[PDB]
Parts: sequence; C-alpha cells; structure tokens
Amino acid sequence: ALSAKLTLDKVDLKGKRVIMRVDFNVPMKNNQITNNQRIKAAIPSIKHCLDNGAKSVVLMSHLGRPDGIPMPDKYSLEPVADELKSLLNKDVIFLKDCVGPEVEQACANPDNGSIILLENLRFHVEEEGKGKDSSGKKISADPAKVEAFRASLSKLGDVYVNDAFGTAHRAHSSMVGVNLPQKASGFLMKKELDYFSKALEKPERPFLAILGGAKVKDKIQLIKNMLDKVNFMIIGGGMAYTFLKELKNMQIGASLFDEEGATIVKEIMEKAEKNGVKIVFPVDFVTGDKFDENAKVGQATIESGIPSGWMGLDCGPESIKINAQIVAQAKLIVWNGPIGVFEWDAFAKGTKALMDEVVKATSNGCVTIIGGEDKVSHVSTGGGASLELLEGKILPGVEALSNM
Repeated sequence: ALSAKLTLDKVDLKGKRVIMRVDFNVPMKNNQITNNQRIKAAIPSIKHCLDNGAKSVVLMSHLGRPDGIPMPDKYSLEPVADELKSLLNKDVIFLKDCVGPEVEQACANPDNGSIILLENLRFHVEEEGKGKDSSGKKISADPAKVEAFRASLSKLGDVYVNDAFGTAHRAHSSMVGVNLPQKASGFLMKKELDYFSKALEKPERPFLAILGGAKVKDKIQLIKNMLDKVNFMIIGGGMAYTFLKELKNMQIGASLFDEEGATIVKEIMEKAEKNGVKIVFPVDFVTGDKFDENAKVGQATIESGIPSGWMGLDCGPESIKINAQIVAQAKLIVWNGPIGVFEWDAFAKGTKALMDEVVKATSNGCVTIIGGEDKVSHVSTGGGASLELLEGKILPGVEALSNM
C-alpha cells in the first residue's frame, strides 16, 4: 500500500552521504532558467538532509532532451547549480559529469556538509536505455554499460533518496539502478504517493473524479480504472463529444471527431452501469467559430447542437451549475485534465468556475487533488507518472524503494 515504502524522515542521516534523485528539469531558454519552481520544491528534502547532519548530498537529475548524447552547450544543469546555491545561500559544487572515475572520487568523502550537483543524467544513453545519435538514428544502451552506470552512481552515496515523483513511471537508471541499503523517498515524492495512494486504496466517500481530455482512446485505460473506485465522474474535454455524439446522437459540427468513439464509449458506459457510477456530461457548451482565443463566441445545447464549423471549447452555464452540485457533495475529488480552454479568458468560464466549487469544497472538509496555492489539498507535479498511477499501473521508481 502506501505505508510500505521508507521515507526521508524515517532515516538516520548522521554522517551518511546521501545520493538523491531530484526534478530539476526546469524551463530553460538559452541556458537561462525561465521558471525555477521545480528547484524551490526540492530544497526542503535537501535541507532536511543537511539539517540532520548528512555527510554529503549529491544531486542527480535530467534536463531538456539530450537523448543519451552529451550536449553541455544546451541541456547542461550548470545554470541550476548557480540558481541553487543562490536559493540555499550555500555554495553548491557542480560536477561536469554524473558517472565514471573522477565523479565517483569527488563524492567518496566530501567535507561534512557539501552539496554536489551532477551534470545532466540524460547525457548518457544508459539513463533511458534508448536515445538518438548526433544524426537522429535511434540507439540502444548496452546491457553492460548500463550496469556500470548504475554501479558508479551507487558508489556516490550511502543512502539513496528518490524525490522525483514525476519520473517514477519510468524504469530508468537513476530510478531503479542505485544499489544502496536504503532507497527512501523525498518529501515531495512522499506527498504525491500519500494522496494518490488514498485515491486508489480507501477513498473518502463520496469520491468524485473529474477527468478531462480529448483522446478518448488515450484515456479509456484511465476512466476504466477510476471507474472502480469513484462514486461520481465528470467527463469534460473534447472526448465528451464522442460520448454525446453517441449516447445522444448530438451533432458536434466542427468540434474534433473521434474514429473509434463507437465501441469504447458504449464499453466505458456499461462498466459504469455495473459499478453503479453516475457519469455526468456537459449539457451545454460555449461554442467557438475558430480554434483561436479571439473567435466569435457562440452557444449550444445537446438537443440544439454545434452547427457546421463552430465548436465547443468550454462548457455552458448549466453544466457549470451541475458541477456545483456534484462537487458540493464529495469528500474526495481528483481532477485530471482540462474541462475547457482556460488559457483563453473567453473559454475559461467552466474551468474557472470549477476551481471555485472545488476550493470551496476543500474549505468544507473535502480532500482535493488537482493535476494541472494552499487552497487545495494537493497539486500533483509528476505528470505522466500521476495518470500512470490513476490508470492502475505501477511505478518502477517507487517499487524500487525500500519496504518498511
């Protein structure tokens, strides 16, 4: 379950050198950090390590898209070494590599307190196992060069800590290759597990899940799993049209069509029927004449329809009110996916109003888990990994963690 894997606070760190896998894959434009939140987020784990007498705290992470090919002049984690010493008001030593002879050495016995930051992990194919050469031809890590990789990495710390929840769905080296007596989890990855492992074990009830999307085919594994533990389900997004275009023969004029909406819908539908789940849908929708934030706004109801060329981008005001109802009576809500085009002030109506109904529910004792500040119980950050979970699949990254 959740109370199975070890965590930072449950580890004795006196004199131990910690090798921590973190999330520093921040937005970079010309070797300049454009958003340093992912870094601020990890600091607590790093600070807890020092605060508790850690010997050294080595940091390993990935950035950009090197594809197993070193690219120092592009996806180098050096701007992050600086950005980090700044935010810690402590000097962070940066290594130009993450494995090999010199890296292993410099981490062997650091001065009690030294924080080190390894170069970009994905500069080696061994990290991912796959990659592309300097000429775009896919390549494949050697079963042995990958052992050596995880081997050198392990020499760099006495205890291993994984605080990169967002990559725990990948069976990469830094994720399941470190060989140490203890593979704990950072505070960031801990909170991620805590919440998601409550949504999938014993959810407070009523438990509502708001699943947004477009790709019905790339969501069916998710809806079907959630279908096993949710009392309610609000399905927004463009995949909603596939449902209404079926269950109600509604016309979705322009609004992006789906091929196999056919079967899967009828199939996701019955599963809800057997499970006693009430699946709600948009009843009305704010229609648009052009996929563009500045388009002549329009409106439409199911019985009515989305005329030829126009298309829904946000849900109508009746749909808004309906959500009010659902949301107001849940003790656990998990919202994943966009309800409408909220980046365009014109079509953010629905999405916007929902956050209200949800922040409200939270201040009323509900537990709220937003995919994508303390007005909601928890905001995930490990994208792909999050839904991987919710999809009922496991996470190599957490599995590799130490059992308690």
